[PDB]
Amino acid sequence: DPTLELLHSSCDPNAFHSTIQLYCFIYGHILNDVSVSWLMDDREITDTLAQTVLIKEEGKLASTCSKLNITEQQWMSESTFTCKVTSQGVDYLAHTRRCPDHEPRGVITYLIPPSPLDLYQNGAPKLTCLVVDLESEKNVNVTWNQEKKTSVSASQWYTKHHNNATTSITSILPVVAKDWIEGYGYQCIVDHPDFPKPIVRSITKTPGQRSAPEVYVFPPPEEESEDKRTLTCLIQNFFPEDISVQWLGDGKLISNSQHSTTTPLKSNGSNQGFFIFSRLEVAKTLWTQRKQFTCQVIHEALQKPRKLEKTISTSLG
Amino acid sequence: DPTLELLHSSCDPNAFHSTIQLYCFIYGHILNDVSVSWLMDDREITDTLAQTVLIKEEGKLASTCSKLNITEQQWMSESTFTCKVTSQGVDYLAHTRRCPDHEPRGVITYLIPPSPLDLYQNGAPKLTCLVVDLESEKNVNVTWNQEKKTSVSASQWYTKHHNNATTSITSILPVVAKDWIEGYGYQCIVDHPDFPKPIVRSITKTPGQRSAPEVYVFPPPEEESEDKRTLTCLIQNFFPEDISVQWLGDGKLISNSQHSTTTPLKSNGSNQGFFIFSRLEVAKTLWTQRKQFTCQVIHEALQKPRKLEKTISTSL
Amino acid sequence: KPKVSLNPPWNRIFKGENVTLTCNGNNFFEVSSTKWFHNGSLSEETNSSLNIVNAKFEDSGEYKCQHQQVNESEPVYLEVFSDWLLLQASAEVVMEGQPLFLRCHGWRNWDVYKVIYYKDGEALKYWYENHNISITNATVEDSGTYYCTGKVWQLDYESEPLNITVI
Ligand SMILES: *[C@@H]1O[C@H](CO)[C@@H](O[C@@H]2O[C@H](CO)[C@@H](O[C@@H]3O[C@H](CO[C@H]4O[C@H](CO)[C@@H](O)[C@H](O)[C@@H]4O)[C@@H](O)[C@H](O[C@H]4O[C@H](CO)[C@@H](O)[C@H](O)[C@@H]4O)[C@@H]3O)[C@H](O)[C@H]2NC(C)=O)[C@H](O)[C@H]1NC(C)=O
Ligand SMILES: *[C@@H]1O[C@H](CO)[C@@H](O[C@@H]2O[C@H](CO)[C@@H](O[C@@H]3O[C@H](CO[C@H]4O[C@H](CO)[C@@H](O)[C@H](O)[C@@H]4O)[C@@H](O)[C@H](O[C@H]4O[C@H](CO)[C@@H](O)[C@H](O)[C@@H]4O)[C@@H]3O)[C@H](O)[C@H]2NC(C)=O)[C@H](O)[C@H]1NC(C)=O
Ligand SMILES: *[C@@H]1O[C@H](CO)[C@@H](O[C@@H]2O[C@H](CO)[C@@H](O[C@@H]3O[C@H](CO)[C@@H](O)[C@H](O)[C@@H]3O)[C@H](O)[C@H]2NC(C)=O)[C@H](O)[C@H]1NC(C)=O
Ligand SMILES: *[C@@H]1O[C@H](CO)[C@@H](O)[C@H](O)[C@H]1NC(C)=O
Ligand SMILES: *[C@@H]1O[C@H](CO)[C@@H](O)[C@H](O)[C@H]1NC(C)=O
Ligand SMILES: *[C@@H]1O[C@H](CO)[C@@H](O)[C@H](O)[C@H]1NC(C)=O
Ligand SMILES: *[C@@H]1O[C@H](CO)[C@@H](O)[C@H](O)[C@H]1NC(C)=O
Ligand SMILES: *[C@@H]1O[C@H](CO)[C@@H](O)[C@H](O)[C@H]1NC(C)=O
Repeated sequence: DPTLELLHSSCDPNAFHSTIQLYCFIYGHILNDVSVSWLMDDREITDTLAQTVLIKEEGKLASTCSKLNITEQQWMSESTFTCKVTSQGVDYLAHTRRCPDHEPRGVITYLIPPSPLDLYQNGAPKLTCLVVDLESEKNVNVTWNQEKKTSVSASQWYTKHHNNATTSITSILPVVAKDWIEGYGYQCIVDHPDFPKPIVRSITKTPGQRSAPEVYVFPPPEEESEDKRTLTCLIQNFFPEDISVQWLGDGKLISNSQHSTTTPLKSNGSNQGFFIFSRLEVAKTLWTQRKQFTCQVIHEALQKPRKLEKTISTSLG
Repeated sequence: DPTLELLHSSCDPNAFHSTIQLYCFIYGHILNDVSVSWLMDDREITDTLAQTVLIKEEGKLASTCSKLNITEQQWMSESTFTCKVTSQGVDYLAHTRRCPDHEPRGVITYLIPPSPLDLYQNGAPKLTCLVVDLESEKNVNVTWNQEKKTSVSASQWYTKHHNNATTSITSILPVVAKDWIEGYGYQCIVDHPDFPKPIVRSITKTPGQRSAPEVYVFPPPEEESEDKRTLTCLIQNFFPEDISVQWLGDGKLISNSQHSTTTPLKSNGSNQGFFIFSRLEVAKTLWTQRKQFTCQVIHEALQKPRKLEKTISTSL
Repeated sequence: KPKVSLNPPWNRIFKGENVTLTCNGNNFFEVSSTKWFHNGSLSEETNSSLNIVNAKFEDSGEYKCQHQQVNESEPVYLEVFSDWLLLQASAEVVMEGQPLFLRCHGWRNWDVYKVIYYKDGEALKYWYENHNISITNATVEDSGTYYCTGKVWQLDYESEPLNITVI
């Protein structure tokens, strides 16, 4: 069971180099029984400059690298280069391609992850894919291939016009919180008549070790009779970026208008988590009326309820 | 020599492998004398996604494969992904990116106004004009139009060549504090031998009423594992956003690495001020030694000497 | 009277381009007899074709060509601009029904991407590759101001507004 690794060398911008080095590494193959084939769009290569040298020998095993030189013009022609190795009568093929290029003919793709508030709370989890800078919407289609899950949910896509004669298409697909927490991913694939190769964007959960955030509410610091009382709710050591902060002062949740949240910044040292501050400023008329003043934080690694509430009372001091 | 082959593996559109595995094949280094680091456009990569594994050893030749997991957005953002190897005190950096698509970026000018710290405390403000993405450093020069007021301010136009086939030119003008306090915008012009028009950028103090900032220091909340205290200094209702925040420990200035200041944001209040929560992380040892921490704020709306200090002790 | 024809269909040439002026006219002949006037001053050109190479700002103004004893031709105005985008048209004044060509042109014939055309403050067309606005049948509504915003060398720039008026 040999291991195949096909790689393409990096284009040096500083050095004046115009040849890309394709390396096909085969590990643990059969001694004296080897065969490496370079295919360009399912066609055998013609150039004989294929430098093949044994990397190393592991007794019954062997590791060998095949080296090929490719012109930049040929590589940019979207040629699907492939390395084929015949092991035990089975032809294993690996196709590289450069990197499915980039945004073609405009059309910028943004795959927005679900908001970290509708997963572990109310039921409305969805994933959205937005394509902007489109010349026209004719014969342009977006698919929502559900990786490793398939399911039965269907997506819905809608168009929108702007003041710069550009068309933006947004497609939303409902998802499942259990599927998201299990590690399943999705693939937004956009196909347009201009470029034959569709553009694919795959979204999964953010990698890393999840940690339980620490939430603390500070009492107002204003001395005597400042009209606009301020409450601070600090959240530290939370990973990944998915987290939401709200308030539930006296039943109904406080509107986002009288509340703000600072941008997340990476904490220096300590752990790998971030730190955020949420500030709630209210006139000195609700301070003598509101009593609950609870800051709630929703994170995907807190606990089974995925909720952490810190309550501050006005009957202090 | 540590010949760094920084190879980007196949991006695999068909498979669910969004993250690209940059392999930094390192050869020619010395055993147990090599340190590997990752940089994203001159910024250190701190996430622990590195999978540095020893492939093989042929004596002192240890084939090292450092695997960096980069998101598709990062790889396709035309970055400068740098594999840095430190050995025998010598650092070798290999820079990689995608093969060029679209047109190359043109020369772009950036203007940095003086910081309030050097404007109201040290009294040495400086205006910075930096042109980047420049092709050739020949027949390119920077002219500074003083506009209002006249003075002799001959300065430097120093050029630094980067490792991404680009060079930058930086010019710093030490200006007088009084002119900026009263308000006197200047202009920076960069001229290239073959350009349509020389690029001109103007700097002027932001108009608007100045409001005295309100500064409050919150004591550390409870005993959080007895490892970090995370002192908070909230500054609110100040305009403009140009402000200096510092932390002083027992009369000694604290480096900017320890304390993090959030970016200014437009508060929802009618004061049109900005709220910033400067967070200083201090361990148990620092806080338990009866150290008093002072949050210092420098802003133009404050009275003389444009400095406001709020000191918090541990015995309260 | 003869007609002054420019080899480039646009009278907004760059700084340093070549332009050929022809004093076209039927039943004239005598190519060796053709006087050229620049701001009313006679030039050194004698033939019916005048070539300008590496045009400067001083070459801007009114050009006139006279042949034999016929009356002087129209003083065609040629203006030289120096900016990132100087979108050109076939003519400042176009008769109704005549074709009209508008093209966003950048410095040294550099390729222009993300070309967006705006008429009197309202966007008209958007393209990723530079194209031509070709109005085969000019209408009254086409009158107004045209300007293009284009991304050249990954930098977005705005062109000089135009005065495209039809009769
Ligand atoms: C023609 O005009 C249209 C309409 O204005 C333009 O379309 C806009 O394009 C911009 C630029 O790509 C888009 O802005 C980007 O949107 C994404 C996120 O925005 C959504 O999500 C946030 C919440 O996360 C909402 O607040 C917001 O309303 C949107 O729903 C991101 O891709 C971008 O932000 C990310 O990248 C930037 C760096 O680029 C970082 O600074 C950010 O922190 C962040 O990481 C960015 O904000 C904008 O959404 C588009 N508008 C619409 C209505 O679709 C066309 O671009 C324009 N065409 C031309 C050719 O000029
Ligand atoms: C080849 O490599 C070089 C070297 O890395 C690159 O040059 C860098 O380019 C970046 C991107 O333009 C420059 O970063 C810009 O700097 C300015 C502000 O940064 C200074 O000030 C802040 C504090 O205000 C400091 O933290 C910082 O260290 C600097 O002192 C601004 O012009 C830019 O910020 C603005 O734009 C960004 C979006 O990019 C917004 O998020 C910001 O809010 C703001 O609006 C930006 O940060 C950097 O300075 C350059 N370095 C040098 C040494 O010149 C080349 O770009 C690269 N070439 C290619 C082709 O990739
Ligand atoms: C013939 O008459 C015409 C009348 O237009 C003259 O054209 C004018 O020439 C002057 C001098 O070159 C131009 O001024 C210049 O304009 C720009 C402004 O950005 C710049 O290059 C210089 O700073 C200068 O001010 C002027 O614009 C131009 N007029 C037009 C409408 O294009 C022409 O020079 C005359 N020829 C002779 C030989 O006298
Ligand atoms: C999707 O778009 C592509 C663009 O090439 C087109 O060939 C195909 O027929 C479209 N599919 C459907 C179902 O409309
Ligand atoms: C600045 O550069 C321009 C363009 O090359 C040149 O004409 C001018 O003389 C230069 N000025 C100096 C060197 O002072
Ligand atoms: C103009 O013609 C000259 C020769 O007379 C030639 O060298 C030059 O390249 C031409 N310029 C343009 C812009 O075509
Ligand atoms: C626009 O028209 C001009 C003049 O005929 C021509 O040279 C140019 O190629 C045209 N542009 C395009 C994009 O077809
Ligand atoms: C012509 O264009 C200019 C800007 O170049 C604009 O101010 C003016 O209103 C336009 N129309 C005229 C002069 O009729």
